[PDB]
Amino acid sequence: FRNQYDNDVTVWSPQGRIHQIEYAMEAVKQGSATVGLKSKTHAVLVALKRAQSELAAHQKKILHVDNHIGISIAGLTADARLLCNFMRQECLDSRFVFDRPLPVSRLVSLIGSKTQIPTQRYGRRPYGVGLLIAGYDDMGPHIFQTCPSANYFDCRAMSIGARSQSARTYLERHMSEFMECNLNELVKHGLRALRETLPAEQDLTTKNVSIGIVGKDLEFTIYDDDDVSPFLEGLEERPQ
Amino acid sequence: TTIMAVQFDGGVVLGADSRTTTGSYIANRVTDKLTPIHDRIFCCRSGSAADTQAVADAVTYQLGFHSIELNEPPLVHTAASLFKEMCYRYREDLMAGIIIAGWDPQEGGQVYSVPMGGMMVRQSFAIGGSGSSYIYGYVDATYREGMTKEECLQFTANALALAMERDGSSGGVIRLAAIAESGVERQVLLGDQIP
Amino acid sequence: SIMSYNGGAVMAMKGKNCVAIAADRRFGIQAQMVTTDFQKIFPMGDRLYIGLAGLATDVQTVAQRLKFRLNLYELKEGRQIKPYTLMSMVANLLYEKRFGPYYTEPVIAGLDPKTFKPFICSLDLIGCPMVTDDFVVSGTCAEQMYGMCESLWEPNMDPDHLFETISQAMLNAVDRDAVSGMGVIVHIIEKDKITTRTLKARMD
Amino acid sequence: TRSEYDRGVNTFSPEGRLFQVEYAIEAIKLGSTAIGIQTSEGVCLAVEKRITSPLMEPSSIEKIVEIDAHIGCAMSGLIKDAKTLIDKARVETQNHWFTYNETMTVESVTQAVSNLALQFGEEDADPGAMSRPFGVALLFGGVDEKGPQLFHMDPSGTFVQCDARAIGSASEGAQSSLQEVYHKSMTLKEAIKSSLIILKQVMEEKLNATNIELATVQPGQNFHMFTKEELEEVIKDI
Amino acid sequence: IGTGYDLSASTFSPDGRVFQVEYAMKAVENSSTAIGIRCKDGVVFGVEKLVLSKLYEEGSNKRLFNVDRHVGMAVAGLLADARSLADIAREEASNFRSNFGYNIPLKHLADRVAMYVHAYTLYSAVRPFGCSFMLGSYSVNDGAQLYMIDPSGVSYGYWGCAIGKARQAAKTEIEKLQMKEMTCRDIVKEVAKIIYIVHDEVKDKAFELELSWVGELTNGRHEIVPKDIREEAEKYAKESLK
Amino acid sequence: TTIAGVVYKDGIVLGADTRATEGMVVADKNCSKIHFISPNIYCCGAGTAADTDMTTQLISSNLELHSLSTGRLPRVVTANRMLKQMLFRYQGYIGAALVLGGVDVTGPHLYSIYPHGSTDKLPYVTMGSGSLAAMAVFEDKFRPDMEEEEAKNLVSEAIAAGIFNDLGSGSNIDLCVISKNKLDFLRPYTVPNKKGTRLGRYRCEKGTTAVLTEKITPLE
Amino acid sequence: TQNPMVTGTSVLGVKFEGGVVIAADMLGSYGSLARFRNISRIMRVNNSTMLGASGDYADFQYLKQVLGQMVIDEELLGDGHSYSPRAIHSWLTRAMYSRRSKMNPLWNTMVIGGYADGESFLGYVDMLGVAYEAPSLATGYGAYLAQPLLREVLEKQPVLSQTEARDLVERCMRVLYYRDARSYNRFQIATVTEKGVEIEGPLSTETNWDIAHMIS
Amino acid sequence: RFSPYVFNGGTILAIAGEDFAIVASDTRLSEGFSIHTRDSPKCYKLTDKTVIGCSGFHGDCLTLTKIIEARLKMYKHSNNKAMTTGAIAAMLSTILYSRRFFPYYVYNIIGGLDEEGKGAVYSFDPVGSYQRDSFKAGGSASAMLQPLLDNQVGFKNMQNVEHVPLSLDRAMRLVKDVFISAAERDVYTGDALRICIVTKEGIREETVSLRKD
Amino acid sequence: TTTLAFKFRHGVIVAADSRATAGAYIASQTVKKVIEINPYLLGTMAGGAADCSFWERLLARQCRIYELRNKERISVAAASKLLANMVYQYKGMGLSMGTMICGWDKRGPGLYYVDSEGNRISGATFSVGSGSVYAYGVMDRGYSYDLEVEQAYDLARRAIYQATYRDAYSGGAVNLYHVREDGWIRVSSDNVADLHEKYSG
Repeated sequence: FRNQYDNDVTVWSPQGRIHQIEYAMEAVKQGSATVGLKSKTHAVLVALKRAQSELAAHQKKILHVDNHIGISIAGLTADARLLCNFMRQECLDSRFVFDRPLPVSRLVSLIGSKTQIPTQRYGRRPYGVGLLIAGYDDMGPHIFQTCPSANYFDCRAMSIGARSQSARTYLERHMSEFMECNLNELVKHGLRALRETLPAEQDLTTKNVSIGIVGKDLEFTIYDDDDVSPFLEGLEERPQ
Repeated sequence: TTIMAVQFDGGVVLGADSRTTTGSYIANRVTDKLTPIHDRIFCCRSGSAADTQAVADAVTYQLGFHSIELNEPPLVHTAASLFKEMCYRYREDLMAGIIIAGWDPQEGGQVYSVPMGGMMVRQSFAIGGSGSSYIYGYVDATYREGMTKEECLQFTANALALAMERDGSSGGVIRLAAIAESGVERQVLLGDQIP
Repeated sequence: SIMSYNGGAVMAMKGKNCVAIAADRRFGIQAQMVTTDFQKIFPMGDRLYIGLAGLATDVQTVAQRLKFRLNLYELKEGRQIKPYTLMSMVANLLYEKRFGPYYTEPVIAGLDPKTFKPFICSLDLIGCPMVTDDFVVSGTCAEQMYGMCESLWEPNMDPDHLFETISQAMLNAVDRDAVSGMGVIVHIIEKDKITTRTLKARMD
Repeated sequence: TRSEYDRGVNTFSPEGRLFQVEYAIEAIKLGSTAIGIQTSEGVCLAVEKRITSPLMEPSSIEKIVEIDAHIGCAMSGLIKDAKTLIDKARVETQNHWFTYNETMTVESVTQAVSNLALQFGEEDADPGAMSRPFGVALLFGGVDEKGPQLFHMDPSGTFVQCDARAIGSASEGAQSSLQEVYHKSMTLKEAIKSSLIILKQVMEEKLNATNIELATVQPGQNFHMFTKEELEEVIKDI
Repeated sequence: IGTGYDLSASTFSPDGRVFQVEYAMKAVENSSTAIGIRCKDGVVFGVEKLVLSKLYEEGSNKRLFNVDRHVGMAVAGLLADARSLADIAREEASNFRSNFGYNIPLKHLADRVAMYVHAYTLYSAVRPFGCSFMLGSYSVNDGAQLYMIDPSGVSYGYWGCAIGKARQAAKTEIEKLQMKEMTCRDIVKEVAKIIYIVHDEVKDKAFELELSWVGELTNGRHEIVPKDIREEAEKYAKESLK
Repeated sequence: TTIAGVVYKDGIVLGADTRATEGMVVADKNCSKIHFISPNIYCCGAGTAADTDMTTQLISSNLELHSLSTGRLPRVVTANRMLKQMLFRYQGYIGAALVLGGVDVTGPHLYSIYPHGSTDKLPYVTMGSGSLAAMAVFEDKFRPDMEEEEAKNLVSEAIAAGIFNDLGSGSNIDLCVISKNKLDFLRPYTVPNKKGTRLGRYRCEKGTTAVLTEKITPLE
Repeated sequence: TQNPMVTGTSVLGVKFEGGVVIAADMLGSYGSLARFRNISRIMRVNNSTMLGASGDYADFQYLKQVLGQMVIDEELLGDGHSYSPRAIHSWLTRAMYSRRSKMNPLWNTMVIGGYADGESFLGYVDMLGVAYEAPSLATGYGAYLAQPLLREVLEKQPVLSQTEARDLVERCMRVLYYRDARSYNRFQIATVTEKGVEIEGPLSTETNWDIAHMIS
Repeated sequence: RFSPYVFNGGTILAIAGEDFAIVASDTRLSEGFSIHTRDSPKCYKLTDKTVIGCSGFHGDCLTLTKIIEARLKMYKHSNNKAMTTGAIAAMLSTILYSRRFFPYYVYNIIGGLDEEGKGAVYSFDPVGSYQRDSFKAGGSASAMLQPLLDNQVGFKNMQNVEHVPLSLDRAMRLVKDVFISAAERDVYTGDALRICIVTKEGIREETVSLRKD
Repeated sequence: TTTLAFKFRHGVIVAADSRATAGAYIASQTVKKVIEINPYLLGTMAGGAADCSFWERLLARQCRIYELRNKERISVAAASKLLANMVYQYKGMGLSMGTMICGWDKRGPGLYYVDSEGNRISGATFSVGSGSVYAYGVMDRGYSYDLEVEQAYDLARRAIYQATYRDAYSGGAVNLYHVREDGWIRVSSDNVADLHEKYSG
């Protein structure tokens, strides 16, 4: 087997790749799609909730870590949850020692440092969770996407997960309004993005969508079926 | 003791007495408080002798490490920093006052003092020890700026002579060192040479 | 005053081709009297005996760890322990706890296994080794036995004379102190016989 | 060639799957069928005994246990694995009743248990812990400030609020039946009747008193495991 | 091909070579291209950053870091590797300042970071840092130095070097430039045109140029090129690239 | 306790007492204070006797290992460096006053470590409780660059003044002489005071002591 | 630090309309003895915040080294954010409280001030963690002497002019020298404003010996 | 050789009304005979129906408040629910006993709303003991506020009086008069007062000055 | 404090005042001394109030764990020994404890006294606190093993009031509990003044 080079993260391919890292990268492609948008003063995280069966609740994909910073997970439940407790502990430690919120860029930098150790050292499996980070700090809203290759990017938007290329090309079609949009406009743009991800037979129902919005004065608040109801009342109809 | 070191244009002159006692009994009257830490950086030691020698060997090792890694002699600032951190990290257990005198090509002759408790500071004259509470007025009255090597020598001779004749914790001989670009000159004053 | 907390009295003697070791039998707390069967003299061999002075329980502990380590050495080597090795061994056993010192001042005596030359040694609380060609005492009666063994001992002393000298010395020395007394055990060991006795002194 | 990735939990498939975790998941189907249903009046837990011998003491085989008087449990998988899980859950509930002196919610119960779970690939196992994924699927039900609540726990550490979930050997079929037999307004008595109906349709043998363990948790009373007479009463109707 | 020898970094080859560091070489040569040039009174850095998606914000994955106030950080390879190496280098510089009380020389920092990256090269439970990074500084009493340190662990002194898919290409067109005399003002132009000519437009398009420098022009302080000088460099590039 | 040390024209001479006291009562009159470390270096201890003994054997073993690994004769600076490092390790908790003197390829050397752990190189130095009398002689009669036999009687009268001016020293004198081709371990060098003759026999003959019981155990 | 060897003079802090003013002497005093007379007890940490100190200069240099490392890291990540004066106040409080709680206290009465986003901050953490934000602060014997004076000058007018604040701190240092023996005739003024932090000094003292002529 | 605990005084009064809790403090921050600053409130809001108030070693006060906010943060993150007043009380007891042999030198008083919209005041001994009360004063003037509140609010040692309940304005005038008395009586307190009321709608605050002397 | 708990043929009672003082000033008069740790097992109060509350809440956690693990109710003897050991490792660095472990289990109604010093002693009559001797006198004058439920209640109230009356560090309210095979019960809580009126004549 020529793929004896993908059994641990500590071996390189003959062509200079770490195939285990690439498999971890592709792992988050399995999870459900999730797209985020940010305005002049407001950043939104909208995700597509999934359920094991219709007789049970949908899997939460938007996680609250601190009043100003919020995360969205796509990938392994275990790794994402561990990253979430790590995020909460670090945000609290920052609030305790500096009395200031953890910067989005600094938080994502420590996330990268934490998740690089499994990539570099034998032992812990690489953190195979795609994280969408949306928060607020001195220069306004930020959207940070932390790829499971222990890499992160400052993005205007990103959709990570299953069939996320459709949302990616939707946002590629629709940059020109993201910067100047208000809450409702950006929310409807994100909903159209997920609807692009979602196939024809399915639609963004109340139980299907999860919306998280942060801003300058508005904390990272996550909406649910009853809470997403006013935001989806302004939503248009699917252009089918 | 009385370790007074004063810098001049071109380097620094450092002097000390030669008295070490365990109680009222003079244990050793040939004590040298000037321990060469490197080729062109020296030190002046006050307080408990064992601590001063131990930290002297430790910093000798550390700046030897640094000088051999950079292939360049250390700056006085780095050395003084090593003494500062060493003193602070043991300040609850360290009873030792160190004067870091020396010359380096980067700036020239520098006097750095780390007294009891570990102030990393620099100044013109660095007088230390139990005998440094007597000549302070004497140096302040005899302080002038820019003593040549001869004038620095006389400043040292007279100042440590007043410390010698006035204080009972300073005795024996007077040891001097002159550090410059030419190198280091070490001289000793005894007999009729001390005023 | 730690020595006075239990007390004791031991003495070691040698003669011509024989050894005599004597020890007190009293056991009692710093003020009150309890028993008279305390063992201060211990057999480290067929001709090796060690006398201990210090806290009673400290004495027993050091004796037991000594016996353990000595049987270990004897099993490792298969040979009888030559008494200078014993003195260095006991010095190490005391010293290895310098910061936690056992307030115990022991003593040893014996003979060389090959040439049958008697040897005695003295040890300090923190474990200062010391050897004498004449005599050694430890316990609470150090001054009196020291002085009267200085005034009584003679070199090259015959075995029967050795027993008589040790008996008289130990009895007339223990007549001068109270915390150690009320029965003394005397062990004379020669290369041919081991006569274990207990001289009749005062029971007071 | 999957074989290079099943060996060990810290391996990633070319499809990014955790094959060790998937094997642990499938190992749940080795356990007996457990069915829990959530109703406004409470939650009831029904399980299969799978008694190996009539000489067995039925009290020993435990498919439903009590973590606290207000909460209930159901098991499917390894007996010892679930034993450690349940002991940790009880220790955690007493930890909460110590720290906050309150009754701790079932979602937080499954949170803490899942915290003990999903820790197999964690460096904190140096003192000693799971080097392998926990091999039992957990069914948590009870009443808290949000009324009656039932949560299903996945050996991977995932949890979901489920109105009616079935775990064990017949999880697929029992879930399919519960899909159409469940209504939101179902009463406790009719819910338990439906649950025993599903067990009868699912279980490999006939339903007798020694084939089913039954549990109920309601806001009124505490955790009650159906006794022999209560089991007979609830089974004579069906 | 060495099969049976390159599964670990502690195993030599029959020819006597560790294939893990050679594979790290291969990975670096399969990475982006970064050039640096040391001027008369400072050093400058240049990064060719590919915008993989316009969705990415500008300044994302910033690659010209600064380990210390007077020390920059250019690097090519894995961004996670780059950040981890930058973090350990920053901790090393902070420890040097805490213990020795003055700025860290570039050569000494390079030696320490090379020793640390070697410590990850020769173990079996870890992997060599498959990223090549640049060290640049300007000290008024020491001078200007530049260093390239690859995952092989060798920290050699280069006047101005490049790393990436156009290593030899950038060598060919940086050799023709005369270097030792002009300062940053007359070196930023050359860096800009060099970076804009090494990049391939038919394949691996969509790149932007970011620049940084250290020297007395900012008082021995590393910082990104000012926006005015940045657009001036871009204008000289578009004029010179014709 | 008295320890003294001088450097003469060619080597080192060491003088040590033999009286060991615990409390206010002497323990032994002929203790050995000149301690064997190397066939070319020697030390004298003072203070806590057990501490001096154990530190001397420890440094001698470590220095023997050092010399055997090197194959060269050990140097005084090496021995004193390890000695002072280990003395300062305990920070005065050991009451061990030691003086170290020997000969190396660089010449004779003589160092003195106080119990707290400080040292200094001296052509002539003494320590102990009787250090006052010895150092007074050291300033009174000592001469540098001074021959071997005159070194011997110099040290002998210095230690004699120590014993006759202090209670804690005497009853023997032992000297150690270090040279590039000579090691003279004089022990005892000269007894200064022999115990007086006993005038009266206390008549310890047979039958003077009664016994309780008899028990006979043959061996060999 | 269980035995203080080197102490600090009074550190005066007043927030005026336009920034913050700190003054302290160069008296690095070994007990009562004026061991040093040219040590700058005031030194800035960043462009928008600064700090002066009293107590042992050793832990003060420990702190300026640590905080300088933190702020160089802050400007090293290049994140735009800087430690707001609230942030330095919080770090000092938690760090020195924890340092004390392990019975190794930082014997330093600490003054922290700053001018950010148009708002003036003036915090003071003591030897033991008692910290607050107030318009006027003083340390050492300053809390006894000038703090009542600053309170009097602020009770009727809490806002003070830049020249008014400068003359106020000069007069407070004057009365400090008049009534305290742990002061030197030289003080550093630190004025942190919108345009930044600036450190100046020193100035002398003049005693009206009319006390001497009518005491005779 | 060192004192880790310096006295700082303070007075924390918490009267829990019928459908509200009224929690009060004085913003005087002074040590021994020196005064640090007259503006330093001793009231700390935790959540919309729970507000902590603590007095004693001021560094211990601020560290305690930060710790309780941190524990609140984990409780909200994990249990997804804001905890009750009794939960915060047990939290305080646990955290205070966690440093039992190095005691947190602080008098803690917590006031908030119970789950039925009922007043909740928990008196906290610095050792860790806690009780449920409708009223409690602590710090430096607890001994003098206790009996007046007993006779007027607790209806103690008074007869021929209808056991009337507490009101909003009635308890408001109550607490105002009791702080006027407390400031005019004790020299260790003064320079300000802070009064906080928490009821069904939320929390309210008001500041009244007092004698400067 | 003052706690009395004596065993008889019908069961065991417990006594408790409610006065909490810090030196001279009474910290509180509404202190619940005896702790309702477990519905069938009762814990008392003495020494450090928070020490007692913490240790009894630890013991409550431990017995809940035991009854949930072994699926059987913990013995009173087991609980008393558990308290003794769990506080013993804390002996010597500042613990202040005195406590009675009272409850009825399969071996009859049990009562053991645990303390910071180290005694875990059983026995019929247990009195600890400031007014321990005052309660002991009246109880031993009135102790008979045959106290019937109503007369046991009457003599219980008599002795407990005598204890809370004769002491100077005691006062406030009174806590009284009785243990039976179905668990413990809160019998009554009579104040010092009302019970003063009742027992004056």
